[PDB]
Formats: sequence, structure tokens, C-alpha cells
Amino acid sequence: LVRGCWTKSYPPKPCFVR
Repeated sequence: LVRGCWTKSYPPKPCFVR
């Protein structure tokens, strides 16, 4: 599902469209 999210981790990465 396409929605705006982002993962705070290392490496830091915007979420995936799943």
C-alpha cells in the first residue's frame, strides 16, 4: 500500500510501498 512513512534505523530509509 502506498502511504508516506519512513523508518528510523541505521541505515535510515523511507518505507516501502508494501
